[PDB]
Amino acid sequence: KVFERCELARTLKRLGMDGYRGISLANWMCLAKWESGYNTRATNYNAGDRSTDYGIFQINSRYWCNDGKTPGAVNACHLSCSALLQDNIADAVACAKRVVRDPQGIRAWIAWRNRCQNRDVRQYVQGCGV
Repeated sequence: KVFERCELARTLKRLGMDGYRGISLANWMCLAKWESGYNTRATNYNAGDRSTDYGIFQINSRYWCNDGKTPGAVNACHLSCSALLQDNIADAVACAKRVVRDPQGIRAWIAWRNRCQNRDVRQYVQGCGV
């Protein structure tokens, strides 16, 4: 499923993301935007370390979800990576929350640093009623 901007904003808000561990909705929207273009089926294989990024938040197989094919990987969100490829984002949201509970917080995603950190991310939630 490829979400439309405001549709995703409300979907994330209903799921408890607005201010989760101090992270605004606009930040989560900027993250999903640059990670997958709001596409729940987005995937990216990393040939160098044999891991894969799954879903709308592009969560990595090495530490967060299990796909059975990543060397010495763990499954911190205790989910099948397949759960991160559903149209329904509840599981991906729970896993995204699991990721930010770590010390780095939203900074866990280097793309957030590159395109969202210290940026005007207002435009992502404007007019979405959130």
